[PDB]
Amino acid sequence: SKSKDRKY
Amino acid sequence: HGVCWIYYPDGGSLVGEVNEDGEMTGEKIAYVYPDERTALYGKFIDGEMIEGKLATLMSTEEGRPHFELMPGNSVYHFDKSTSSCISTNALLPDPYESERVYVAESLISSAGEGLFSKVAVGPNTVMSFYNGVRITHQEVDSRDWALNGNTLSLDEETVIDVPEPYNHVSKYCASLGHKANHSFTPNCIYDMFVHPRFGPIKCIRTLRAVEADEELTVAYGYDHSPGPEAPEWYQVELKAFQATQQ
Ligand SMILES: Nc1ncnc2c1ncn2[C@@H]1O[C@H](CSCC[C@H](N)C(=O)O)[C@@H](O)[C@H]1O
Repeated sequence: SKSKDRKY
Repeated sequence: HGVCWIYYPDGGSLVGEVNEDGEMTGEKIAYVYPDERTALYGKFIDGEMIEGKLATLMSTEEGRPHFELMPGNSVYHFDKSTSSCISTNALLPDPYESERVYVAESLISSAGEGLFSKVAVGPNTVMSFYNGVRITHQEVDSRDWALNGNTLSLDEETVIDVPEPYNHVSKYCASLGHKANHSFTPNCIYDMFVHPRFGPIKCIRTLRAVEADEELTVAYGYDHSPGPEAPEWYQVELKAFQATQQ
């Protein structure tokens, strides 16, 4: 979660 | 013998006469970038670039691409990053990206450098690549936000990072996607990309027409309701964006 563009 | 083209979803392709087993192996195989014009031509083995020389696709006749090699001795090879090695040639730029973007002072206040378009392009145009070292979500999530300015989720197992001192172009300019600043009203998105030198990465792709010298921006897409898991500047920025929404 401390990164860009994840697929939550 | 006829020729085969094999396209990736991002629009790049491998093209050449395949061997007995339908493999892209030989001395006259090419990777062709999404502009359908810029190419890396030469020796490939089962689709992996061993020695690609920069070329231009001048025409196609009966499906067969006809190339002209660019002057110079620009050669490239498959060179996927590891956890600790960003590139074997950190200062060797990507020749497709070099014609499309440049780095300058951002127009966003206090945002440092930004990524700008060199030329006017249409929607859906791949502009830049986001290569980096490949580390785990555990390492990244378990560490402070000050170390996580350039982290990009690649998939459920991998995060791409451009850690200091590779965040400065005098040290690393092989790809420049990490230079694009955030916007809640962006003109680009991140998209999956299979690059012949970097391997599976992400790229910056326009979502609309963009003008020459326009700043490229993307939505960083941090989780807003895990307040937001994000750095301070973004949270402060998110307030404002939400403000404009009524
Ligand atoms: N909309 C925005 N407002 C303020 N700072 C931003 C921003 N988008 C990106 N940044 C800055 O850029 C970092 C991500 S890397 C983007 C390139 C960076 N500006 C550079 O000069 O190398 C963030 O940590 C933040 O410092």
